[PDB]
Amino acid sequence: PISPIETVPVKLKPGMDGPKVKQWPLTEEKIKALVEICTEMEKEGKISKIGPENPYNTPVFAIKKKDSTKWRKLVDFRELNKRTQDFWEVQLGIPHPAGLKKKKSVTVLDVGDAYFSVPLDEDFRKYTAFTRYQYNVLPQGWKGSPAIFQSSMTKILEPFRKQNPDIVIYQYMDDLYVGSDLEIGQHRTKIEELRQHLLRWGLTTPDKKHQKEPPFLWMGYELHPDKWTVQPIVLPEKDSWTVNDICKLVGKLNWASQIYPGIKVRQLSKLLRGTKALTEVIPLTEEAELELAENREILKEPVHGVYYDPSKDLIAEIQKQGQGQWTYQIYQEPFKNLKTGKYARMRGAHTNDVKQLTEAVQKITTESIVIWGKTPKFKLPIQKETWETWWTEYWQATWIPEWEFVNTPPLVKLWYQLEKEPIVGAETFYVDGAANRETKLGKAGYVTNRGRQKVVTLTDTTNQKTELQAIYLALQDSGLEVNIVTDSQYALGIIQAQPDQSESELVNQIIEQLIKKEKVYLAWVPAHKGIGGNEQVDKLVSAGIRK
Amino acid sequence: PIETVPVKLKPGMDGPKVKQWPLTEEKIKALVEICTEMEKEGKISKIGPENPYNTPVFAIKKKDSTKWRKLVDFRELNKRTQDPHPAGLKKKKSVTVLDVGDAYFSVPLDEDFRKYTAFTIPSINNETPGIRYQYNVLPQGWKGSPAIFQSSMTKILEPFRKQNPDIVIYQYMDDLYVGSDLEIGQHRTKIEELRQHLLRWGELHPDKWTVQPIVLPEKDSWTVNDIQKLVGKLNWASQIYPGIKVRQLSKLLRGTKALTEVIPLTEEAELELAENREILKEPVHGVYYDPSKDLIAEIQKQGQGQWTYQIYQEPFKNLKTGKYARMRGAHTNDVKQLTEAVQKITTESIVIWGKTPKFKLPIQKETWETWWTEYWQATWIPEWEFVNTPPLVKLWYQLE
DNA sequence: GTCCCTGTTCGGGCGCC
DNA sequence: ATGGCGCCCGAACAGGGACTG
Ligand SMILES: [Mg+2]
Repeated sequence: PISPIETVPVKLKPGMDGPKVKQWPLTEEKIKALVEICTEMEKEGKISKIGPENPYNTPVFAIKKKDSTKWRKLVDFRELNKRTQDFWEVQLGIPHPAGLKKKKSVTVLDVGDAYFSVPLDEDFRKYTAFTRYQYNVLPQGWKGSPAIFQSSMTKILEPFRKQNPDIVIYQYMDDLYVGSDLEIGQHRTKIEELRQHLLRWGLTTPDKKHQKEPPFLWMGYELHPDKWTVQPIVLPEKDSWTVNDICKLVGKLNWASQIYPGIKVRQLSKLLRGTKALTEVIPLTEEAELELAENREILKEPVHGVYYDPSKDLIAEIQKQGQGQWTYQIYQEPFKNLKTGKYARMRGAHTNDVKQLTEAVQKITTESIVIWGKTPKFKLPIQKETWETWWTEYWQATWIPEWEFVNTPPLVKLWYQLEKEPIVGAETFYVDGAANRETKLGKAGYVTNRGRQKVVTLTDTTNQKTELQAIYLALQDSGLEVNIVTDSQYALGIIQAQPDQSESELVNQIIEQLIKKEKVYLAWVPAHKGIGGNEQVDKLVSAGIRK
Repeated sequence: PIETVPVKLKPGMDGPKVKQWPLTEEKIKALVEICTEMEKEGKISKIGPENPYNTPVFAIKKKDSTKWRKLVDFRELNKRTQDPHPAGLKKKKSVTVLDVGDAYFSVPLDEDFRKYTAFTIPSINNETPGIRYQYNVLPQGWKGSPAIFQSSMTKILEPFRKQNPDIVIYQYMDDLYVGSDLEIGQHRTKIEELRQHLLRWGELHPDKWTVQPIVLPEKDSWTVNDIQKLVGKLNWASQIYPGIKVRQLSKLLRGTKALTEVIPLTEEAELELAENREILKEPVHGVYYDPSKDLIAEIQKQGQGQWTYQIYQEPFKNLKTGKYARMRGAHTNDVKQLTEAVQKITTESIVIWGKTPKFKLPIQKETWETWWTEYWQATWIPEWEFVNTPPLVKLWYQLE
């Protein structure tokens, strides 16, 4: 029927009015499906007939439901949504089965005719006109229908939740997961109390969508009594993938990484750079062909998750793969994963593996607070000494919650360390770079305290690139130990962060040199202040491109 | 009973639309309990998605107590809300910070403005969509709450300020700052006397706050590296103190020398260094507090539990430069230390200038937003941005 | 001021319900 | 057609440092 719940007052945006769009032709099979629905809805008071006194109109269409038998009536309210007010969405996330606690009895039931059972604001029904009826209930394709149904459902369940605080009801759209610590027979009674409570508010629960035995179909999973699994994921077997086919592959792999450990999508996602066409085809690289093959081998293996025990602690263990990728597993008992995941977001032009580990810990922590409301204890592949070295010398405030080291390679380490004091017996290089804004010409070079001088001319460069080119030049022409003095806090700040990877090949070449060195000391002096021998190198690189 | 005061927003701006961040189970359970009690007493009312405004919310458990306090991050709404400081407060021996936030729940709020005070209570694992509320009375943490209640606040503290003229009672947001020159012991007796005075309706020491001046190294033997680090530090300090000169020191580096080469300081160069030290002792000239501008606060992590900070409004025009020390152990939390550091700096600005500073925090944005609520303890929240600080200002205020 | 570099937020595409 | 969340990417922004005469 129609819910006797109060309607949600909805207004339009100021200075705007209803939509006025005509209807497009449709197939006879779709016209039959609509007249079979509109005539029955009109008798249920869900849609009311109008006349010439309603200048508004909106085109409609119909598609096949998940059951592939009944027709879902969709309206193209794309013009009404532009002129409809803004709502605050109440659906703050997606429930995950790893956050479900163990219950003795579980029921998964859906509400029949969700939108079409919740009344619509009377003053707003004018704009919902279509050729002629108008919606008296929540229509599909409207901006406010999801938020209004989700809030109305919460209003309806509120008396039942207050009366039954120990029955857990996972409410997502019209689907209801109901768990209880009661015996099977006493649980069935509580379900009927819930079905009678919903029916009181005009919400029906047809038996066709009333699951009573495991495995329950819920949110794309299969809920068993002591475990859960994800519905099968078929990867598109093709020969020449396109831009749209790669997203379908990566999007499914990301969905699979929630329970399948070891999923990587770096090189696959890297192939979508610079493209501007959805149907564009791209030659698949060889490093991505190996990445897709090993992903396929994991999905062939079976895997499943467990449920959350509040009495036990949460444990998250992170492994490391190449290309700056990370995989994690959250469990409470060894080799009984509640959930898995992956992290591979490149943050920053320059970074190392300790930053990336810190970022993965933060992502997992926030993710764990959503699902379980608490923070997990970590198992990180980094030595306590390596972490103490980093956070003591790093200028930013960084921190990792309670964790423990695990001897599972590849270990996370810093590939080089800058000296704190100048190196005795090491040649002192005074580097500097300069570039011209107009001609884009520049010169990088150095001056040593032993008489050596070199100046390298550069074309199509910037002032900051010449400073890095000078440091790179000193590293190339020095021994295993070297002192470098630069006037560039840009280049100093980059190198002092101890990066091991960069979007810049110039920095990558600098990183490769710094790992070969045994001792490096980098100092900073102000530019254009007569300090030697920064004054000597400044005159060399400025000759011909400045003043 | 009491009529409301009509309040509107600033011209050309809409209300806040800020997403709620994830909350732990203990915070959500505390918020649900507090909200149900506030809803029963008519302080807040449920609302739906037809309200397009939102403002974050969380809770904090103060010290060793079984009581939680609800905290609404209303600083985004305060910036959009329509618009003498006691100079003697910073010169009191002891200052107690009282929370009079409960007093705002007696005055109703303008109905047309309630739509902007909306907040959402999340659920664990998204069992339930967000359950939204709005305020019916003066909300805690809002700029308008102390202003509308200012008339009623003075009428309560008037018999206490009269009988205690040597006591300075200042109000900022939900807090009431009470300072005195009384002996420690009699001071608490008076604070309890004021607490009893407030129940008829319904520990700082600013005298010991110090400044951390810029200090130069003192050595018996100087190298080219030591002098280069000194010239660069003086070259920066001369931007704050125009009397700093570095001519005689920089000429000792004339040439292309090794960093470890020992340089003997000349008479004129060592005179220049001794004169530069006396300049750093002098206070900065031409620094006048502008109440119409924001207070900028930079913080540098010096390591080993050391934290330096500078409060200013114009570049190189520091109103105060202090330092903050803490634990020197291995069980140190940078985020916990930084959160305590911003609460001390903010509390000083409220006592000194009665204004909150805009912090430039040297922390990754995600690192801060993940844990900063776990250590917060104040009823207010200052504005902040996240900096990728130069490794230079860390060296300039670094102690030796 | 302009020009460079870097970090964040934004709305596209796909995936999931 | 709509809403949520996720991932990835590239546009637009803001904030800071170095530079010309
Ligand atoms: Mg230079």
